[PDB]
Amino acid sequence: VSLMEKLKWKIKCIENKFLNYRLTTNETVVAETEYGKVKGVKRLTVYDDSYYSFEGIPYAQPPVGELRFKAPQRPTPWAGVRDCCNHKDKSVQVDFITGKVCGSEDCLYLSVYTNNLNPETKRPVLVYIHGGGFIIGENHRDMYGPDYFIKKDVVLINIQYRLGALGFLSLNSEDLNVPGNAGLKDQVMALRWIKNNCANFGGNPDNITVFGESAGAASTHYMMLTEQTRGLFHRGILMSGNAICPWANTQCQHRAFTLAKLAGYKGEDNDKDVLEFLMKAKPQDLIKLEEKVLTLEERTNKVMFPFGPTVEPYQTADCVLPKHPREMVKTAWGNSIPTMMGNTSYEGLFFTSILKQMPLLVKELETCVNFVPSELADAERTAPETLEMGAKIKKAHVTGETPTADNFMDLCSHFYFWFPMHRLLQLRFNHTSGTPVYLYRFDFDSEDLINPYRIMRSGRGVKGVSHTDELTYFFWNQLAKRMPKESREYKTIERMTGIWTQFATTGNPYSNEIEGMENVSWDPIEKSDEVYKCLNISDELKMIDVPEMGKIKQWESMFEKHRDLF
Repeated sequence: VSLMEKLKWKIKCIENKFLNYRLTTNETVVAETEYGKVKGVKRLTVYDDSYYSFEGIPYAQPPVGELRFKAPQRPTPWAGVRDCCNHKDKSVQVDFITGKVCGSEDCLYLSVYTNNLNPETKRPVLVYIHGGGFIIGENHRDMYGPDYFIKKDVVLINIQYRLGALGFLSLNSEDLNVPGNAGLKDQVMALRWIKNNCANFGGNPDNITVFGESAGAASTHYMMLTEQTRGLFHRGILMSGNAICPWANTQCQHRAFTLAKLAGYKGEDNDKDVLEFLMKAKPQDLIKLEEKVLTLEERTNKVMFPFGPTVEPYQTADCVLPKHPREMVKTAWGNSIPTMMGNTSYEGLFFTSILKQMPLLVKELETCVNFVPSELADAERTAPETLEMGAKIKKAHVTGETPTADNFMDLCSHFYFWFPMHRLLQLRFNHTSGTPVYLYRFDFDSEDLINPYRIMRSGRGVKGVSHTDELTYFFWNQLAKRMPKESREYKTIERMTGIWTQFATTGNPYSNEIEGMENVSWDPIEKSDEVYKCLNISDELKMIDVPEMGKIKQWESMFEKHRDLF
């Protein structure tokens, strides 16, 4: 990231520290939890609202020393009153602005926010699981401020979980108890805490909604798939992701040795010895080298991250993913809860900075072989059948005689988001009780209000609604500002937090109290639908057939002779 954006970020971090101070009040309060009492504090917003803030609530033991790479354990309870008036650190990660490693292994915390701690009626509880590819992110209020949602009468909870290799190392040797998915296990433990504690903050333990964006969406979906979380919540919202996205799951058992060797390991590729080295290394050295683990062949085949959610090679006590996500959809308790799913109208605009650095990537579209789903393609991607499947994609996205950056970015929208969404919907319809799924398409474009991921994707000055652009209308961040109440941005804040709150409340995202919704008739997707209907959210709200449907069916046609793998 540029020196320019680093300095502007530094000035915003100073500005955020003073504004956070200024918006703090003297009104501390104490709530009960099953682990002891916690002290929160009331905070203010730039819209002149206020909320109670409890940050740094532990949901598991700090996963340090011998607990590194292992399933979380319950935290140790305390006497007295634990201070939750300040945030804890984020999980160890490469800071996307500075390029330096930050965070701490002591990161297994959640934060709880509500405008009223003794409501007269129990409130819907919304749980947000942040994205960032399973390698970045946090629940800090400089990125995920509850300021907008606390205008509504809900309880909002923002969790952390282990990222990168510290969260997703996986080793075959059953002796070593590192099966994988430690970070998803973290999220399971956080959900258990929320179920058994939200009542203490005015929440209804029988009305809990989990939601997340990008890796957060894939995480929410894993939470709906695994038997570990059965009945822990009642609605789910998948924003720009799910667990069968090609970036959401990887078999990374081999990659631990490689990480070890980048970090100075001397010895053989054996799991016992590799783990012993990885357990002793400095956490910031491992995370810094993570970016070099993937081979050229892996990157070619579009493996995006070296460590992430994986199929666990053996089943232990806390096993989360015992089989491939496709298989897990077959018996998933969460197929039977009300669900909402959606994407933005130009998701692949997110790859703008990846294309800037590597213009040769656009030439992949001359055959598109690299974008054929890896389960259908041959290892070298030279099989004539791979070239034929690639041709199908190529026809979906290449508009001229030569491919463009735009065709590339549009192709990415489908490969990474819409096609997996299609696959999931059709799989799920073969195994559901008939609970509704509702689709939205986020199509509201502004540059008057932004979030930090626009800096990451070099998105300044770029027209269209990229992956992550909706987060600006859900959460406060340190680049935000108070918007006039009649502004298109402020209305979109109200609509998005209103629709999410309505859904969280009733399992149906429609209300006539949301301005812009007066003509909306928003039906769920049925198994017999050939074309998907969505709520298109722009300056207007309008029910439309998904514009992406034609390109989606063209992707589906790659499976004409491999229907069992669809």
